[PDB]
Amino acid sequence: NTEEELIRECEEMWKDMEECQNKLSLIGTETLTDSNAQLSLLIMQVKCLTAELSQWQKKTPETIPLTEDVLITLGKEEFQKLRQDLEMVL
Amino acid sequence: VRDEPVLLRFYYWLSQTLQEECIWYKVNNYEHGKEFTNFLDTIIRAECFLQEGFYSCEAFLYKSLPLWDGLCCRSQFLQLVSWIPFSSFSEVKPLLFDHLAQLFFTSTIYFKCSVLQSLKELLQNWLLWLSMDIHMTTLGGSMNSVSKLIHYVGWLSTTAMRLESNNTFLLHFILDFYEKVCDIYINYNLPLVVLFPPGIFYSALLSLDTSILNQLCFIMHRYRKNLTAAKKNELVQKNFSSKTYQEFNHYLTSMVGCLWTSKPFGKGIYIDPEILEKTGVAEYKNSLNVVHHPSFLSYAVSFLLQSWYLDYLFSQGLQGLKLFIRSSVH
Amino acid sequence: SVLRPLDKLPGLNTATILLVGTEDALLQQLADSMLKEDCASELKVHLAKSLPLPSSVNRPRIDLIVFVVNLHSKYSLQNTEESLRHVDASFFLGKVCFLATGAGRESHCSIHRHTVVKLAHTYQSPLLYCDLEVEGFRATMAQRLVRVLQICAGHVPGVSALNLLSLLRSSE
Amino acid sequence: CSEDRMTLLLRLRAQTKQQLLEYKSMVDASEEKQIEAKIEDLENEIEEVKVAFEIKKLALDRMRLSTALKKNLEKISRQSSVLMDNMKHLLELNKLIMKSQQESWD
Amino acid sequence: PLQKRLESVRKQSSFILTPPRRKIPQCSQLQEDVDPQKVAFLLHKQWTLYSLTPLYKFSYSNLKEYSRLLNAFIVAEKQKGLAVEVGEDFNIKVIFSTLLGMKGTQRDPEAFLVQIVSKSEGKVLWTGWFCCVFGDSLLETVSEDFTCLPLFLANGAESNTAIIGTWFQKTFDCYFSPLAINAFNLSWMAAMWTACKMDHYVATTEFLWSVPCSPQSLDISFAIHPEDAKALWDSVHKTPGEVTQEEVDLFMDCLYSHFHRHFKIHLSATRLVRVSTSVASAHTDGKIKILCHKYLIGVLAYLTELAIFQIE
Amino acid sequence: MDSRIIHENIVEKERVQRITQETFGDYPQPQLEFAQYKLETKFKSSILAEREEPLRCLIKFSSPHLLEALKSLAPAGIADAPLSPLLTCIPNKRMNYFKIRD
Amino acid sequence: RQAKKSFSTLFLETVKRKSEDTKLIEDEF
Repeated sequence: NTEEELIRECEEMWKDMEECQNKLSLIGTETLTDSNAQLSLLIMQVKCLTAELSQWQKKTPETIPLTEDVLITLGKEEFQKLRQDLEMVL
Repeated sequence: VRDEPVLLRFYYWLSQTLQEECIWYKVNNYEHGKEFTNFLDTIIRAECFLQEGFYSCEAFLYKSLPLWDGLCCRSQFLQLVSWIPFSSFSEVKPLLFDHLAQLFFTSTIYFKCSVLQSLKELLQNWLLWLSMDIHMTTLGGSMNSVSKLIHYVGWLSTTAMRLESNNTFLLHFILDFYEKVCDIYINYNLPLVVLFPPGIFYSALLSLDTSILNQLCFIMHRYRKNLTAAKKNELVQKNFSSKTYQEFNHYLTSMVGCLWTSKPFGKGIYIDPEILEKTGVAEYKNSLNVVHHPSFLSYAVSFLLQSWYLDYLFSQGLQGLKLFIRSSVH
Repeated sequence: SVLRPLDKLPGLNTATILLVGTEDALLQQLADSMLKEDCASELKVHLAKSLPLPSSVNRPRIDLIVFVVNLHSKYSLQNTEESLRHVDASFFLGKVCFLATGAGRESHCSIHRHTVVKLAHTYQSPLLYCDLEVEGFRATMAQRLVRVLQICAGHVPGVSALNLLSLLRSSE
Repeated sequence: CSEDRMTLLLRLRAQTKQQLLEYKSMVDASEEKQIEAKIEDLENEIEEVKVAFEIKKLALDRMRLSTALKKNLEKISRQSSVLMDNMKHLLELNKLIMKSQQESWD
Repeated sequence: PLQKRLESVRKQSSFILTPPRRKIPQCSQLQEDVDPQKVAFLLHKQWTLYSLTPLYKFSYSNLKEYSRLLNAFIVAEKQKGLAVEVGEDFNIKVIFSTLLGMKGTQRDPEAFLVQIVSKSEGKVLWTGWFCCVFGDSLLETVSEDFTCLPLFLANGAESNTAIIGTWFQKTFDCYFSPLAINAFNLSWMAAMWTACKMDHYVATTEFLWSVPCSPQSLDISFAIHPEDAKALWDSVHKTPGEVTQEEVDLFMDCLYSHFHRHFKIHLSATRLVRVSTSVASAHTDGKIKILCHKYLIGVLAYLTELAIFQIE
Repeated sequence: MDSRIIHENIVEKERVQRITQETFGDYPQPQLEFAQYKLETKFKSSILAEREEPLRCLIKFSSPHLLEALKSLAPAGIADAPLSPLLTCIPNKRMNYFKIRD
Repeated sequence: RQAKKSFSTLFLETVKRKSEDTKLIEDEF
């Protein structure tokens, strides 16, 4: 069913994150001082923003088609919350 | 009057009084509590008359804004912001909006709605004072400031929607702002047309709420009227950026395609068609029409218990949809 | 030892915050104010006088660090300047915040707040103001700080700490 | 009771997606006036791509809900359910709100 | 315009720009117009500091009528029952008099004095002092009809101060506010007064600290010989003719370490309350006492810029 | 008590508490109001290294209940864990005014 | 090895829990 697929996806994400964490721990620590903090932080911001921009480009909407009943339940919950929001706005 | 010695006397008295009576600033007095609120109400009621703000209030805001926690005197403090004199946006940004934005992103949803209300009133006041001047910085410089303010609040709105996980209570205020924004050229005769970003448009178009769709239809109709009016006068006065026209055209084509044209797959919603076959939709062209949109589920189910029910929708009171339908087809 | 941002794997629906300062009573009151309310996540608060911390192995990963400075005391300012040299540069990318106390009573102040403004600007981080002795003011700061913590831990989709860097950036 | 696991398990999958993106961005990176402009360009680009991704995801979800809701419309008018009740209340609200909006316009 | 210049001046008061350094005060000969018998009267007295907004339509030509009206008001105020005529001779007397040679530059307005004399010459009961020394910042933003005297000093009972302040506020449309000195400014005063050169050291230099410990209370006093303090200052002073923030920090740090070596107590966690030296002494509540007639103008100028900052 | 909060530096707090209890005893302190010290020691800190004469100082402590304010300094964080013996030796030495030489 | 509890164990736990030198100064002066 859908539950098994979602669980398995969770284990793949966990395994990938464990591997990435293991790989990331081999870098040495860098500490700053009052004289050089600003420029170093600016350079690091440039590098990290450039890194994350491509990661967001790689992202694609994943399907994982769910069953029809869960969609109905989610719609019911959404309508229920919409009711309270509407009374407040009124 | 606009006499100088009286202005200076009032300035000194009011600035000293506000400094001494404030709550979180200059010895942090908490005993006055109600007295300060009453004094602020009197000041607000005095500057609603005279149609402008005092110079002392601006200095008090610029001094005491960094130390404010965002809850002490929310109503009166945020009502003082609306009466800030017109000035270039770049100058007052570090003084006011950098603190307001930092307080904005980390607070509750009611604070966000409050600041959206106050910014809408500020925009209305700035526009009111600008319109009378053209009857009498250059005009090109003046419109740049208001356009930057509109873009700033659009950025605020998009990030706020992302943080709050698409709450409709916030979306009502966000659309309330653009209701005032949409009609600037007709109301105040100032040549300026600014559209809301696609993040707001496609979050309003796909909302479950029906009042959101009604308001969006009304807003689009007002944009089309204003853009039609603006183009006419240019020929006699022969400059609006053309990109506005194509952007509005894309919005309009997507909107009509989703509703009753059965062409949902526009440039904005470019979902990959072969995924839809994997998704399981047999006929997606008519999935988001008036009949089958999840927003109109209530109306469809109600009418099913009772074909040609568009009049039923109009009777239920979808006036903006009626205007948009009548003007678009003809 | 040098504290590291991504040393350990995250826990399930858990967020952790570390408060570093000299006044212990203020830290305890702030922690209580943060924890009193109910939220969707599970919260943990760690209290420390300065960095580096005493060595331990069971410590979960830290998501956000708040440096609280007393404007009525030179000792606290010196302590924070000393503590700032034991955290790696990677940890200042949207995961550090400065909190300043005592600007309400100006007569007691031993530190000109141009100093804390310049320090916060130098280390590319936000600067917050609150008088922690007043309970009404402390209650709202606790909630603001909880929301920032939830953003930093990854519990709001689409917004991360590096994104939070641009939201809170000061023009000058 | 079964739906309880759905809510908790869905929340876990959404959190892990956000947390995994941070490690991947950090590893990739590991491998004054002039600097400041490039940062602003980069963050504008990031916002632009994020908005489009969100729009696509939301549109797909709404289309799925619409088709599934259509396929089971007949069962809904049989009614005798809490969801059917909620719909009757929703019709009452929308009407009042729209009337108030028109009055405010005038 | 003046209103716009005032607005701009206040709004450029931001915390991005660093505060400047200060020149070491230089002994200056008293002006020839200065009256020695009044100056001797002003010294060695304990004053209370206030800040004052500009006075609207104050004239130096007619001080006699001001004195007579204030006399009638004071006399009527004490006996709340019965009426008082203006020109009579009462138990107490009020005199308006003008000080000379007390202005920093040629642009500043002249100082003046107000006294309450118990006739029975008489014996002075209360005195108040209006002055402006080096006030070119405030004078630019204010029109001609006003008079700028940002600093007010009072010596006597507070119940008389309330009456005189009420009369002035009603008559000239001004605002009296107390002036306080915080630990930051007071530690700058200590170093600047130590830097000044003195031929003879009449009194020792002392600092007073307040320890915050919940329900309990504690005060610590620290006295040191003036020559020893001068040597300690000369150890750290390396910028010729100027005092820098780093030098002040080092000068305070030396005392902190000396105290901590003996008593194991962090004097940095405490709050500095009073500083007394050979030229003057000050308190955080806003009290000043001046002992040297050579360095009067420097003290008045420091306090004047402090009061100017408090109203703008 | 609210086990979510984790107190680091707990061992230092317990140690300073133990040291304060040992040094100041457990009896009610006798009530004094003043104490005076006269110092004639050399300055030892580059700074005044060549100077060979003592630095002359006189300091006083005043409190409504002295020896009770002093007891609370170390737990509050204003002093080190053991105070100097000059402060914890008032009643044992029956001394109130002191003189110290190098 | 305090048995790093498996995610599954920790998850169920949380779900279930939603119901609860004294000689150196006497030698210098």
